[PDB]
Amino acid sequence: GLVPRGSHMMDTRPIGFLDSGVGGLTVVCELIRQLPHEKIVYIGDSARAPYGPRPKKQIKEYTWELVNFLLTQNVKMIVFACNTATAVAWEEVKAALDIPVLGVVLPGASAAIKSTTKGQVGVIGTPMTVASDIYRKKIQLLAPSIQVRSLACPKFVPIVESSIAKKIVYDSLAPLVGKIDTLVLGCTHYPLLRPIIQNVMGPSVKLIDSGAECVRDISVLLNYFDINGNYHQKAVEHRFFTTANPEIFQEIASIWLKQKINVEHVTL
Amino acid sequence: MDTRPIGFLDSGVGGLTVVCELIRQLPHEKIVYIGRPKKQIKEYTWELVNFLLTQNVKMIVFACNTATAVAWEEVKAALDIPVLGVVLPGASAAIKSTTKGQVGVIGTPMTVASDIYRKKIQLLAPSIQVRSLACPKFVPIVESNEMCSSIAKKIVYDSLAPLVGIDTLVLGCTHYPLLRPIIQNVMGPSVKLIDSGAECVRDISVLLNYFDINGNYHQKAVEHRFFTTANPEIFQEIASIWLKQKINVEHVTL
Repeated sequence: GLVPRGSHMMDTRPIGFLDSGVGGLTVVCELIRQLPHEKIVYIGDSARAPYGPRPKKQIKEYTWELVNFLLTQNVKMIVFACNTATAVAWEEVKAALDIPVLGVVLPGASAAIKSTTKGQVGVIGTPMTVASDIYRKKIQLLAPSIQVRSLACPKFVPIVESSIAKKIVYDSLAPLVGKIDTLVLGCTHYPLLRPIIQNVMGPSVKLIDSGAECVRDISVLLNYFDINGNYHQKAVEHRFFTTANPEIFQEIASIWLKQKINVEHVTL
Repeated sequence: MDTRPIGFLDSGVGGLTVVCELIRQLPHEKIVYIGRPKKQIKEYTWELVNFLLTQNVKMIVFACNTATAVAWEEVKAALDIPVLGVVLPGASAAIKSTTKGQVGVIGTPMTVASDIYRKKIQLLAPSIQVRSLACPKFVPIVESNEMCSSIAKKIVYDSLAPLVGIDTLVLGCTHYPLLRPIIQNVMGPSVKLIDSGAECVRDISVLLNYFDINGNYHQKAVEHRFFTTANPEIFQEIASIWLKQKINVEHVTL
């Protein structure tokens, strides 16, 4: 990609995102807001969700299909937005690919480590993510002495897709109130409930948005690897794929991205 | 956990300020620090890199700005460990921090002459305006704060006058951050100052995570090593003051 009226060539490839559903779209929203000039290719494998309870073998197998589909789309980078896919095959995919491979869990974990005051970290997410305990594992793999308390908030995802909402958050986070100094939003759906969560936890707790942290890593890594696009070139050629139920996918997508986005249904 | 030290190379001693930034943001990481035509500066840099590699560093940071301009990309393409300079991160921060796209940059005659800052800024964001000033009068002062502020203001302004009245100023020299308060004053309150060294340390964090080479978080690194090819005496005095702790240096002959 030659810069118009310019002299240098800049990468024109898009950044790829894989997920077993629509939650990852919030990481996509963060990308658009921070790096408006970067193209996106999103593949949501809802047809085989939930990944969570399935055997590692299948998860590795499904993840790779998502990876290869992204590669056929000529992506310069791949972002894991699915917690289970990240826990099971993120490591091997990253070691094998020739392009940068990132996840959302890692930067959220790291930011928690760097932001805690007394060493009391909280993690809220889905029963599955809390069940895998992946955030605590990543956090403690780097700083084993950090105390991590993880709580499932099963009413959160439904609320995302009102005074009742307020009550629900207050009751769901109650067990955490006053017991931590840092809280990881361990579900990509939760960034939409941030203001209420901040209100329930009080000003004494710092909120860590894993998706935003991840998007910050993307910015530094694109530059580090010299695959950044022209900063003045607004991007719009965004591709969205799903392996199932495109109707609701477009519903949720159009809403969060605040623009009618077009979803393409595909078969892997 | 990778207990290896992070390496820092410098043509001078100003890079010591990036080290300080490292200590402040990453108290747990150990440090190994060591601090004319092109081909010559290139070779000299390689010798500095060779030294750091014998010290078993897991990463190399170019503190100096002229060294970065001259050999950073060459060394980075040739090593198996991460390598970064301060220019790109300063460049990237200015672009994100710029309001009207009017960015200025001050540094050493050598640094400005290379025009590395406008080049990297425009390389990422081609339509951003960049004004690069020269300040050969700004030499490393140990405790510039001990000098009467009104004296420093006159001297600072005397070099930064042409630039007065750009919306972002990049500190293109590693020891310039020691003169920040004055620079901030002389440049007025509507000029956001960019500290390249500090932006670099923020990048270091991302890359230590990316390459999975973070050190042990539950301890304060206390085994840093400072080397110089020159006057070890003047060096320790400078370093002890900037790091607010009596550090011990070792003279080496490259």
